[PDB]
Amino acid sequence: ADIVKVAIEWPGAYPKLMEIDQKKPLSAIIKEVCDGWSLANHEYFALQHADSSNFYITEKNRNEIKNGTILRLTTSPAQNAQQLHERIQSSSMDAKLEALKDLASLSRDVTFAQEFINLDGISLLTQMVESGTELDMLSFTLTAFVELMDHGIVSWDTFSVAFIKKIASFVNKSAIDISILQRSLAILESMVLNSHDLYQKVAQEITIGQLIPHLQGSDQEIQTYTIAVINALFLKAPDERRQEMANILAQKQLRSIILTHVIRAQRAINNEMAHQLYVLQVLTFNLLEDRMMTKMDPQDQAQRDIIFELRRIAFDRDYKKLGFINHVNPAMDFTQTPPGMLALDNMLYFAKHHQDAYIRIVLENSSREDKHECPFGRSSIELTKMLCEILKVGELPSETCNDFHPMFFTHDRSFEEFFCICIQLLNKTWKEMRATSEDFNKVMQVVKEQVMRALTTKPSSLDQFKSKLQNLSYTEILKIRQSERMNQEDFQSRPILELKEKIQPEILELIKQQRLNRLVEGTCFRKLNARRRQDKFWYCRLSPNHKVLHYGDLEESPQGEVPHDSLQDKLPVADIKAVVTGKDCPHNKEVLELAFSILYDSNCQLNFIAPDKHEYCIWTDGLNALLGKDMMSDLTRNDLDTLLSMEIKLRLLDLENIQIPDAPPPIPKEPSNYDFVYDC
Repeated sequence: ADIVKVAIEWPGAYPKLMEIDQKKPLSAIIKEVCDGWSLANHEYFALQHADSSNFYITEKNRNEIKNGTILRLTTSPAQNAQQLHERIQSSSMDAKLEALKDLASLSRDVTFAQEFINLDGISLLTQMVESGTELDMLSFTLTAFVELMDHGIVSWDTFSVAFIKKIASFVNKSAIDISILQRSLAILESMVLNSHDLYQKVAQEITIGQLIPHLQGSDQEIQTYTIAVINALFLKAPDERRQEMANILAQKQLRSIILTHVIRAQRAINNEMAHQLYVLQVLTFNLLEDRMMTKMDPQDQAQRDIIFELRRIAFDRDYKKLGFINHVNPAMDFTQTPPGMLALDNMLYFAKHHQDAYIRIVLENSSREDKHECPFGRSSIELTKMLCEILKVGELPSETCNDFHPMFFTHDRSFEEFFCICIQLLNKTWKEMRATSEDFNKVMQVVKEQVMRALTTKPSSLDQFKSKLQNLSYTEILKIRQSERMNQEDFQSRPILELKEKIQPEILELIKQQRLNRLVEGTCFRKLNARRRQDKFWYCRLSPNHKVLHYGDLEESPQGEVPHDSLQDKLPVADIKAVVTGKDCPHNKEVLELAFSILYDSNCQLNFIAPDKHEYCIWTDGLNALLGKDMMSDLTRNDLDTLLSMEIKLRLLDLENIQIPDAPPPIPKEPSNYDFVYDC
């Protein structure tokens, strides 16, 4: 279709109508136009949309050619450029002002960004910034500047460390408008992301004391900003430096602020922000992996002072009762990270935190010679490390997740709370198991399960999490799972099995109907590299035809829905070829498991992100149905069989409490009496 039909504008006319030969060039038919329009130097005139923000149409944007509207011909983009390189580059508040609002818009332009690099837009801005007499329209300035630096073509150094100090003032100024100082921040943290020196002197441009009130501002956005900022703050430092860093940090009762304006933010937290928080958490955590990484020198004494006086508090070979792995020197076990020194720290923590309950435990099992004393050094390091990994401390997330644990904010060392709670439930369920030293691991394992399933609670409070300790079941859980298993086994009995297979297809069908509903409702989608206020999130709906998806756009937000229609709206469905998952979204890692690329006409396709494995299966399988394909996540089969179960229960009812014929009695010969017996 190397043609496109169009109605066409000009100041002072009616629409020239071009079924542009697309095989005819941009500029060839451009001159066709402009000299069918007397626009001398036809090439001095570029084409955007006549309509909204109207970005020019290049190979890609002319790949972004469409039909059904009218377009904006105007000066060349570099022509436009030098024009503003007059207007904004003039102190003509009219010219600078209007053209500047314009340029702020344009700078979504990355082409003219290249062009304007070449008009040295940045020198212009650095000027208009460092230079405007107590400078609004400069909101446009930064706006542009932003989308430019965004375009990332940008090097960054030209923002001079001195001009950067100008920044440190702009921010150090009366906190500039949400727009203003916010974007300031944004680019700041960016330049941070670029290089060492940048980050360094950024610190040498900032204080936390600065940073603090701004987050104490209520704006979810402003917070989110300086939040991710401080995230980066810890991202780059030297631990040495970064120690003193964290030190002052929490030393601002920091978590209190967290609590009040964020945790106690009823006005919820940008899943953006909240994600940064996910992160922040991770960081705060890994800070300490160091000690989790720090092993031991058993031959040393000072540690032995530590451990003896602890035992002594716990009391006041000589360690045999103390049920380590080793009673001559369990210190070797802590020349092993995980946890190394970490577990010793923890025991000290439960102690000074709960010397009462602490020594209570100490003598609890170190006393019983049944099969239910506890392997103390063993259990200790066990819990320690198992946590760590269940946490995966020392790790680097991605922008992956927007979720967290406020319980770990319900104390600064809210871990050590978790630690001791774990030891509580630990001996507790140990005895719910009345376990013995071997099973321990599995115990731990199930313990992990426990906590996992306890963290399946997505709890909020360590003490709500003790309410969760309550909510626990010792073994009703394995009951639920393997019970579904064994009932499936029973129903597999032959005569029981018979109609199972037969109906199970349309059982699945029912599934598929609901799937139909689902795909019609349509869901959000987190895009890729669509951070920084692009609809990374983007939702969906669908025509009951099922045949043109009517998809949409969203954002990673605090509160609720935001179904704002996008060009991510409409697409004929059955044309679609298929969908892949994971790797073939081809570019953390865990999101691969939620990555899946819907591919259709040859490359017209998209990589894709589900909001959950639920939604993964949801789309995957509903799609399967759309492609007449079978559904996969045997969660779906779980359903099927649940459905199955009671359904055929109905059929057990047909002969309730009547013996199961496994060996089916045959069909005796049909009596030839078609002289029937009784009429009917």
